[PDB]
Amino acid sequence: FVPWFSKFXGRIL
Repeated sequence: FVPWFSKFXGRIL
């Protein structure tokens, strides 16, 4: 869900 989720939850793991 969401493009900014690749920075907010997809950028860590």
